[PDB]
Amino acid sequence: TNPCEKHSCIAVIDAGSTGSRLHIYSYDTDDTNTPIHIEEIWNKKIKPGFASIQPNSVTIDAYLTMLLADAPIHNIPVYFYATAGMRLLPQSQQKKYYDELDYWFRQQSQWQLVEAKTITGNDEALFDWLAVNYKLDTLKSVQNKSVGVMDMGGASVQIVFPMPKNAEISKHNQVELNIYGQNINLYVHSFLGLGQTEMSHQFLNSPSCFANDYPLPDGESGQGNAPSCKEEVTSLMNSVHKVNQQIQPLLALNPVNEWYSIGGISNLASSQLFHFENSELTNQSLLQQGDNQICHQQWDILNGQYPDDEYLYQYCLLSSYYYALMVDGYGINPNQTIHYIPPEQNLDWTIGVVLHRAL
Amino acid sequence: NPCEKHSCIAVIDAGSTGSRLHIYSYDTDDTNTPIHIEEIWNKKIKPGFASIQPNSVTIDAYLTMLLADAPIHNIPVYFYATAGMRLLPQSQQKKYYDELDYWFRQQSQWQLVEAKTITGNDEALFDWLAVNYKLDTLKSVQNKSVGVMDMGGASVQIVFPMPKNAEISKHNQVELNIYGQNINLYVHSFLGLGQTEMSHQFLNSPSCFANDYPLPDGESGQGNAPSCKEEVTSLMNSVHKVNQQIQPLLALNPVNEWYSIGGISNLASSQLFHFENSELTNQSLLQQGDNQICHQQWDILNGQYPDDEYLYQYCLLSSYYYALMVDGYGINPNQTIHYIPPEQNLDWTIGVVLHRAL
Ligand SMILES: [Cl-]
Ligand SMILES: [Cl-]
Ligand SMILES: [Cl-]
Ligand SMILES: [Mg+2]
Ligand SMILES: [Mg+2]
Repeated sequence: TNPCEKHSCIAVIDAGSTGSRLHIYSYDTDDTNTPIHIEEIWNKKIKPGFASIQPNSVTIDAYLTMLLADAPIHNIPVYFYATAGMRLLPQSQQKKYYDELDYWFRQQSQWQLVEAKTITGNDEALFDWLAVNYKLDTLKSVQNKSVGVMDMGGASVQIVFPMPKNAEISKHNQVELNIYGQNINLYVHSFLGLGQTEMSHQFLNSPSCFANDYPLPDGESGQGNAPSCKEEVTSLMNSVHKVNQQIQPLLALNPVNEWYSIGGISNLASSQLFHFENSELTNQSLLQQGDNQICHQQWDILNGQYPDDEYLYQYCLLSSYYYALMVDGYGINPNQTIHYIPPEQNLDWTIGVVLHRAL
Repeated sequence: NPCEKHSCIAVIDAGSTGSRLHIYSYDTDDTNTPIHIEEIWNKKIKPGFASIQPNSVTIDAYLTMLLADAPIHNIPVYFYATAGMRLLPQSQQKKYYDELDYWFRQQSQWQLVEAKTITGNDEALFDWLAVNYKLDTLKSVQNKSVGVMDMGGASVQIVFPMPKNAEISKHNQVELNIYGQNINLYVHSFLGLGQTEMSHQFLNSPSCFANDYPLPDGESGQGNAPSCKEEVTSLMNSVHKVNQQIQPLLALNPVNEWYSIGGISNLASSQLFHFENSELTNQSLLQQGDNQICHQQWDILNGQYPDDEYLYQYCLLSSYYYALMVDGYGINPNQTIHYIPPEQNLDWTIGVVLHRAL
């Protein structure tokens, strides 16, 4: 069966810093031609990030072929939206990637490329909030509670929550959204350089951030201590980026009732070393588990016991960093529940694109 | 044929932004130490080795592009990677080396001696040996202290003479004997403070770009070098504690002449900046970047200078170099800093030719 013969279908590609994810969505539309019944009918993910690969024909051909070739439906519109990995590069370097990608799409006849472009972290934050609230079924009716969303990426992190329009705040950080006949005002912010890969490049020689005896590039040995690593990461959040100064006053005035996180935190929280129930965690418990299970354990033993976790060596650092970002940066209480979407649900911001081309 | 009358060696600098193959001819003095070191071949390729996908196809293409057209084979080769590879865990670096080893064991003209990631402290030692070799200061005991700075894409090094002592970590002190003389150096490298890695923390800072430059988040540049420098100094000092680590040692071991290599040579040599005698001061560098890039209208300035791919970054880079050298290292903003002309192709690889004989 091809659902796309009976329902509208589009393909959306999340071209993230650490990899690209193709989704094919089928949907119907209600009275205003707004999508409903959105279903993912195909998903494929590849590594590494599109902005990391050499921008020549042969490399981009291998990459796009790997991403698209085995898709069961090809004669549909395609949106290719890159996020913070491409935002790291100047517009001149990005142009080479889009020229090669445009050329590739023109060498074949099935996929109809609608747009290929780098979106801003503010657009990425709006799509993050739309994607999670569509899954929560909170978009069709006016809500009593405030839902905030966090997306933990490899190069940037987003935070987005309801906030009335404020003339003192940049226009770029505020979005007025009309969807399903309701009007929604959002604060959006993205912090470029505070994603997990970029942040980690500032702490690779910090012994407190690695399991005991992990080999640091300077020849010293890891000596893990999550509260100590967390204080180091907080200097990058607040002394450098001023996360606390920008976010805490706004959340004080516009409290969030439920927090949902997507991105890398879902993967860490779901791993064998951590234990959380009901797809929810607290920062207090995340930091204590990371400290006890990873930071204070012997690297050779951990490495041999978890040979499939390719991110294991960063788990002490990540536990520390997520705490630094959420508690010290955003001002979230260490005991506050944070929901995370299970990784097997393949939920990224791309559902937001399905919804908001129509609004 | 230069190698029929001289010893010859190939050294590859596999840096964060690309790899540079050098082939050197040399003679040796009475202790078999190199002298008369002459570059007889140079080839540079981009991007950095640690940035490419680690499969046998991609690595063969990369090594082929680097080595194929070399005029001389049948010589020892050192493949030394620096901070780009230091960004990767050993398990991922192992994939690169395993493939690279395969490639060399296959062919019969290059003689691979070693392929490894060198520490930042070793890179700093080689930085110091290469510059002093070129200055002709190694033959005899110097009356003066020469310090060297290497400004890379992912790490920066600093290295200067310091007498042996019980106080400082042995990990950052190096002793060598060369041309019959005993030299003791302090060495340090700061990973993540190279220009590429540093810049990823400030791309949405309007103070760090020309007026109306389009920032990735949709806001506009509004350049102000002093402000941009203050932002970069928080990463130098509040995060890395550069000042606390470096300034007490330089106070105790003052440097008479500073030489710099790496990205600063390319910036200072560009058409936007004006320096005489291949030397700059930090205050002049900051003033020039502020006037000639930070406070300019981006589209107009880009149209005036079409030939410079790095132009958009010059407000940030002038601010960053001042933050690192003045706020981090404690160098006086009016102190002369020599930079080696880029055309000279001086990286730390001459240090390897010298050090492997000691
Ligand atoms: Cl290092
Ligand atoms: Cl590649
Ligand atoms: Cl952004
Ligand atoms: Mg993402
Ligand atoms: Mg270098």
